[PDB]
Parts: sequence; C-alpha cells; structure tokens
Amino acid sequence: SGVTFQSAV
Amino acid sequence: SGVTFQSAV
Amino acid sequence: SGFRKMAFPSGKVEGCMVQVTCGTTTLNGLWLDDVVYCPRAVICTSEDMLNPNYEDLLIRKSNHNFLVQAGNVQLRVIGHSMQNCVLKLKVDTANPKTPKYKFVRIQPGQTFSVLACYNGSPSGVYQCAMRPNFTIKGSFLNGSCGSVGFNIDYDCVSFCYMHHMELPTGVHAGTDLEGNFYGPFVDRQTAQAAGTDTTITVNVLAWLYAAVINGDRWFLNRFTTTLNDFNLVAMKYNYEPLTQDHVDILGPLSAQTGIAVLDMCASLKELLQNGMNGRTILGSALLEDEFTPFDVVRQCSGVTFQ
Amino acid sequence: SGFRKMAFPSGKVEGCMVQVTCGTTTLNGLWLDDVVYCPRAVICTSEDMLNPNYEDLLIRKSNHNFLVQAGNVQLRVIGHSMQNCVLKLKVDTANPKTPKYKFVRIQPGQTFSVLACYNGSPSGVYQCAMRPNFTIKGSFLNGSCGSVGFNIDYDCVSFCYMHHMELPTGVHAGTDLEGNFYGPFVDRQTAQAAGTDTTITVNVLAWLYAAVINGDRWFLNRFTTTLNDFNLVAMKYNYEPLTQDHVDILGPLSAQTGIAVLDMCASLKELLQNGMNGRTILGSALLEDEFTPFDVVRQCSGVTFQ
Repeated sequence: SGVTFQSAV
Repeated sequence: SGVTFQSAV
Repeated sequence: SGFRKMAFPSGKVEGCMVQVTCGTTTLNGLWLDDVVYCPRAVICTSEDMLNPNYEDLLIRKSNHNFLVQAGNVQLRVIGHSMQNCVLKLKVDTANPKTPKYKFVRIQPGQTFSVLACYNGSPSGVYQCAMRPNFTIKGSFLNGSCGSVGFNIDYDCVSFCYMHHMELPTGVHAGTDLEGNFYGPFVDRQTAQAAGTDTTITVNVLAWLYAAVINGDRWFLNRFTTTLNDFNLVAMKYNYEPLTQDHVDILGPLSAQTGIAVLDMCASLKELLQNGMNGRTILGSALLEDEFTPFDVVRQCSGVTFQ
Repeated sequence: SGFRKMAFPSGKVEGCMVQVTCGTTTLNGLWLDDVVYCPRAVICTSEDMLNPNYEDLLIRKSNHNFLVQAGNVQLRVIGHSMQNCVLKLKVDTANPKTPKYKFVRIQPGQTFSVLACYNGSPSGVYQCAMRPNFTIKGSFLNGSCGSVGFNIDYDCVSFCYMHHMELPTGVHAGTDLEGNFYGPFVDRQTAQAAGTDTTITVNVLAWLYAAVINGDRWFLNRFTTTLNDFNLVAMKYNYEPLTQDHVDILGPLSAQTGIAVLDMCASLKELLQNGMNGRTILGSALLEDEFTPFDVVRQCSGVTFQ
C-alpha cells in the first residue's frame, strides 16, 4: 500500500 | 502458605 | 490498527492518592472530597492479623493515631469509622482534585485499570480482569496495599477495587470501595487459597472479533454451532458457559464484522480442539480472555479492515 | 508478586495534551510552557501529502491559520516555526500544568508508555518498545496523530515519541519530539514499508530473570555457553546479537538471582532450540521482548522468591 496519516477531518 | 498483607513498615 | 492491553489514563486517580500511617503500619489511601478511604488492616500490627477483632482494635484508636500525608502536606483526621473492611477517615480539607466519581462493585469477567502505588506515590498503571474465582492477576509488592482499580467513562471515575493481599499462588485479593471482599477472602492471616479458575468465554470471543476487525481471519471456518453444543465443548476446556445474554452483548461486534456469534463460537471450538499449530492471534500464542466486548469496541476502529 | 506490562502513570502528560487545527486537518499537540508541539502534517490537505514541500506550504500560513484548543479554552498562536517534521506554535499562555520534562531520542529496544489521544482528549495508556526496525507495534486510529510516548523518572517526563503514521503492516512510525523520524520513514504519501524486524535479545533475557525473581525456574538448565556460541544460535532465530555491554547491563539481575548471564543465555538457547512444549512463562506462550532490564528491576521485588 502507501501509508496512513492519522489526523482527523 | 498463609497470605501476604502488603502494607509497608 | 493494532491491539494492545490498554489502561485508562490515570491522572484523575493519581490526584487522589495519599499515604496513611497508623503506628508502624503504612499503606495507601484514596482521598475524595473530605474523606480518605483505606484498608482497615492499617490499624493492625502483624501480630494482630492472626485473629483480629477489628471493632475491638479500632475502639482503641483515636483520630490522632492516624497520620495522612498528601504530597508535602499533612491532613488532620477529624473523624473515623469502619465500613466492612475499609476505614473512612474524615479529614479537615476537601481534595481540590476530586474527580467526578462513583463506587461500583464489578462482576467477574469485567476489566479495570490498576494504579499501583507505594507510600501514596503512583508507580505504574496496568489493565486486569476480575477472574471468575474473584482474584486478580496483578503486580503488587509490599507497600502496594490501598492501591485502587477503576474504569473511566466520560470523565467519571468508577472505582471498583482496593488492594488488600497476595495469596499463595501469587494472585491478588481485595475489596470494593465499600470494603466488601471479592470472593470468599478475609483480612486475616489464615489459610486462604484461590479456587479453581476458568476462562472468560465471552471475552475470548470479543478478542477474536478484535482480531477480525484488525484484518485477520485465519481461524474462521465455514461451520456453525448451537449454543448448547458449544457449551458442551466449553465445559471440557474449563471455559465458562456462554449465556444468551453474552450472545446479545456481542451483537454490536457481530454486526460490525458480519460474523454471527454462533459462527465465532464454531471458530473458538475449532481452536480449542486443534490448538493454534504455531500461529498467533493479535501477537499471542494463547487465547486471551482479559478484554471485554466493551474494551474491544472502545479500542478498535468502527470500520473493519475488509 | 505478578508481572504485567506496566505503563507509567499518565497524569503529567494528560495535562499537556491539546488539539491543533489548520484548515480542515485536526490532530493532537503537546503544550509545554508557552509552546505547542505537533506534527507538521497538520498544514497539509490529503492532496498535499503526495509530494509536499513543507517550507513552501508553511510560508503560505500565518499565525491565525492555527487553532489550538486546550479543554474549554482557545489559545492564541503568536509565533510558529518548523523543526524537522514538527511544528512549534508559540502561544500567549504558558501551560500551568507543565511538568519537569526533557526531550530524549531513544535507542531501538527501549520501551516507553504511549498516551493515545483523540482531539486533544486522552483515551488510553499502553506500554510498547521501539523495535529494531524503528517501528512500534502501537494501537492507533484516525485522529491519533500527535499522541506522545514518554518515560518518567522522579517526576521528570522524558518525551521520546510523537505519532505520525501507520505503515501497511499495521505498525506505526513517528518522530522524536524534535521532529526527527525513527527509522528511514518520511511524512509523505509514498511507498514505505517496515524493514525485517528482529527480537530484542537483552530484553528476552531480562524477562527470563523476571520469571525467576517471581519464583519460576522450569526453563533453567545446568549448562553454560560462550557469548560467541550464543550469538551463533541467536542469529539463526532472528535474535539480535548480545553484546558485552548488554551482559554488563544484566549484571544487577544476575546478582539478585544468582544466575550468571551466560547461564541464562544457555537457558534461552535451549528454549529457542526446543520450544516451550506446552508450558508458559509469566503467563505467555511466546518469549517476550518488550521489557528492558530497567523495567524488570523497577517492577519486580528486590527480594527473589527462593
């Protein structure tokens, strides 16, 4: 995959 | 055994 | 992603821990409003513990026999009374850090966080479960007496455990915050031993659901089981019977993953019958029973990794 | 007695957590004195992440583009700057709850506590280790960006980890508190993957010593090994080489238990070669590598159960 940044909307 | 109470001196 | 044994943030409880001393005995207390709660064994010498009569021992004490230290400040005790196996010391100062709180007596199989403390100073935080035999598998040393277990829900601390003693198998026994022991144990130096324990079936099922949410399905199968047939196997492996109420409690996890509860039961039956054969689940080579269905929901994403 | 994965009490860090918002992106920050520290990715839309030039993105922002919320209070940002992959927002108010603190960059194999937080609100506390491949096996969901890892020593908080992202295997990567990633990772949406990991040998040895202190000896043997011969076996099982410095670090545990380090190495070699054959150690069916020698000393009694 890619990566997952874990900010919020 | 018995039991161990766990206060401090 | 990830799944860890996770405790509640302990700050609301850290601000409540104090040290209580009576004579040569020191332990921890819990300071809420103007009352300090601690094990009544603080009034005993080690010789008193062989056959204490606590009403007789306590009538011999006065308020000034109790020293309560909160950080760098002595609190003056202005009343005392005994409630079951806890002592309540009224002090002249209300704790300005008192959180919103309740006292709750929990059922076996429920989990909680423990703030291990020595001489009123918090040392560490860990998660544990009330076992079916009403012990906890904690980590406590001398001086830990008076440390508390708790859950937190929307900034309200529900205290559920106060630590009293260690049994010969190295497991731990204690009371609710109203001083009633969990299990048959007493605060006396006498032969007591943990009864045979069992595995908390509904929690193992919850943790299998956590494994699926986190993207793992290796242990699933195409089978189902009836509740009755599952419990026949559970009894053989020293697992607690699964009730219809437990089935209902697992509803939300079942709905999130699309795995019927009885289908997860067929998976667990297969795991009990065959073992793991070198595989792991959520990083463990044993079936884990110290996460409740609510713990899984609280920690896992609400979106399953499909 | 007992041995648990134990975190540090999290209250000193809870009082520092805030929420930072820039545009449509929200994450956690750490408020110490009059500065808020957060991942610089707060300034990025998800489209910016494909090939961001952060210096270019940040020069386009002003102080008032940053919203910092601490509980029920808005903090006004009065300066900003970028340090590696962290943003430093100077605010008009010093955090009255700032603990004594340091920032530390840790070595692989060291452990720390993580305070998982969402929207500036702490959710849970757990213990983990920096893996040899510079990932951590955490438990983080969307919104967890900005959560910190720390150790506490005599009321001084050493912060060592700020969370940034999740890799495809579900493990986690982030930075020290000066914004330098652990490992080769970058804060960009691009192919990155954890390198092959290894087991932290000195920590497994420490945990075998914890098992002995707590009264268990089943896995011991009458053999010894040379350091060189042990490392030949370690390499075969994907364990890190044990150095003479690691041997020295295990001195205190060796002295408390009377088991020479090289003798514990002979025990571990036998465990690697034969497995556990249905037995457990400290309640685990796998060899545990997330306790350092210092963790064991801090948690275990100083008196061995002989």
